[PDB]
Amino acid sequence: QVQLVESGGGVVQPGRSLRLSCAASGFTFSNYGMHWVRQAPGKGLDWVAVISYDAISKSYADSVEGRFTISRDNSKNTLYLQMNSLRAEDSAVYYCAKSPTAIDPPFDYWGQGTLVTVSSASTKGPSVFPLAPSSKSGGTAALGCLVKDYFPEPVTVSWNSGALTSGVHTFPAVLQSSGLYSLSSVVTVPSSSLGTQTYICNVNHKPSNTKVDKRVEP
Amino acid sequence: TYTMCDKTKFTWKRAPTDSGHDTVVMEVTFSGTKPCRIPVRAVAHGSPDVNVAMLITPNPTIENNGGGFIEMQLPPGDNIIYVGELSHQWFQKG
Amino acid sequence: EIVMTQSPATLSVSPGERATLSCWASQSVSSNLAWYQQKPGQAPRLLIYGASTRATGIPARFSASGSGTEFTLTISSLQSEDFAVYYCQQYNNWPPRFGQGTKVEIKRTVAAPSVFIFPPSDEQLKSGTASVVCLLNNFYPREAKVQWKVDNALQSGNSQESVTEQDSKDSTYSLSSTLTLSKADYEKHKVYACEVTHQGLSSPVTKSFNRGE
Ligand code: NA
Ligand code: NA
Repeated sequence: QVQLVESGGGVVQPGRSLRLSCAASGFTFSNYGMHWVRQAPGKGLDWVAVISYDAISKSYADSVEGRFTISRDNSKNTLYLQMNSLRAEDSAVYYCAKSPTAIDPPFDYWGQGTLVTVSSASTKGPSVFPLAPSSKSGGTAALGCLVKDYFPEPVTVSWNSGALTSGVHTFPAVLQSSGLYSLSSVVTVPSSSLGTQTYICNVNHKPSNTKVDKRVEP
Repeated sequence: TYTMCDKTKFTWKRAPTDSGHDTVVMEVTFSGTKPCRIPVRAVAHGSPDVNVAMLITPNPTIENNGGGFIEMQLPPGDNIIYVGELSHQWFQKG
Repeated sequence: EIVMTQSPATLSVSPGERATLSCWASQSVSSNLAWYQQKPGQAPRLLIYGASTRATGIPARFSASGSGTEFTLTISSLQSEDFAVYYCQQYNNWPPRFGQGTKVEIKRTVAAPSVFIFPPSDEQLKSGTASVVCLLNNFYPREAKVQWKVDNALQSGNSQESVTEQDSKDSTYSLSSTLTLSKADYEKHKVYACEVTHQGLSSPVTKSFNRGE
C-alpha cells in the first residue's frame, strides 16, 4: 500500500538549482509529517529537512539552511525540495521519508531515493572493452567487461541478457581524475566452457541513452 | 522560529483547573521532539470553527528541559480545550 | 546539537550468533531513539522506535534497550538477511541526528584470493589509452593490498581499486584494480604485474604478462 516515489534527480552544475519531488500514495498524506534525508555515495544517512502535516512547520539541517526550501502540496499528495546554490558536497541519494505522526521522526517509510550529482562534467556514455579470458586469467577462467569513462552514475551490467548470474561480480565504479567513472564486471566460469558458450556483457547507461553488448572472446 | 509540537504526543500533567484569579490553568507533558511551540486552542461546543482560547501565556513552548504550563481565559458556556489532539471539556461560569 | 556515536564501526559475527550494537548520545535523548537497517543498494528500514519498540513486520530476534545516553541493539541468532548496516537516530531534539552506522558482516574462515590479470584490449589500445585490470576473487577478510609493477618498478598514482559487498553465498569479497597508462607509455614497457598481499597467502602472489607475448 504505502508508496513514496521520488523524482527530479540528475546532474546539476555547481551554484545552480534543482527541485526534487516525491509523490505519495497508499496513505492519507495530509495527516503526516514528511522529511528529506540524503546519503552521499558510501557515507551515512544525513537528515536534511522536515515539514509538518499541515505545512505550517519547517526545519532544516544547518548544512542546507538558507539554500533549501521544503514544501508540500496536500491536494496533489506531493512533497518538494527546492535546492539552490548547490555544492559538490550536496551530491547524494535524496530520500523522502514519512513520519508516523504529525512532524517528528522516526521515519516509518522511505522512497527508493533519487540521485543528485553536482558536477561540471558532461554526460557521456561508456566505452565498453572486453576483459578476455586467458591462461593469465585450474579448472576456472575469469572474463569480464571494462566499462570506462562514463558520466553520470549509474550504469547496469548483465551477462547473456540476465541469464548468467552465478559467479558474476559487478564492482562499484571509481571516479577518475577526469570526472568520469569506470567500472568492471567479471564472471568466473569453468575453463572448458570457453570453447562452447558465448559470453556477452550487456551495459546500459540510461542517462546518456547508451546500450552496448560486447562479446568477450578468448 | 520553533516548529509546532507534534500534536499526537501530549498528555495531561495537571488538567484544566480554576486558577482563582479568573483564568484557567493547566500543565501538559510532551514526549516528542523538542523544543517546540505548543499548539493550543479551544472551541465553544457546536462552534468548531471559531477559536475562543484567549491565551495569557501567549507563546507556550516545550523547551529542552521545561515548559508545559498554559493559562487562558474562556467564554461562558460549554467549551473544549485542545492541546494538539489532547482535549478536555471546560464549562466556564459567567 | 546532539552528536550520535555508534560502536563498533564493523562487527563480524557467524550466522546463528548474537550481535550487540551500541549507540551513544552526547547528551540525554530520553527514549526518543530509533534504529534503522539498510542493506546494500536499498532504502533504510525502520526497526526500532522509542528505544525499545519494534516497528511493524520486524521479527522478534531484534530487540533494543536504553535511555538517556546509551542504547544497544541486539540481534539474536543472526540470519543471512540480518547482515547489513545499522544506524541509530536520536529524535528527542531538533535537528534529529543519525549516528554514523555499524556494518554487521558475516565472519568466516580466512580465504586467500584467486588472482587474475587482464591486458588492455586492442579496441582500447587504438583509442590511445591502456588499462590493465587485476582481479582478486573470493577472499576473506576484506583487507587486501594490491601493488602494480611495470617492468618490476612499483607504480604509484595511476591505479584505482574497488571492492564488492560481501557475497551472500560464501561470505567472501572480491576486488578489482585498474592500472591506467597512456598508449605510448604502455608500449615503452614489457612486464606488467599485479602483486597481491593478503592474510591467506603465505607470501605475496604476483600475476604478470609480457606485452605482445
Ligand atoms: Na515536535
Ligand atoms: Na543526521
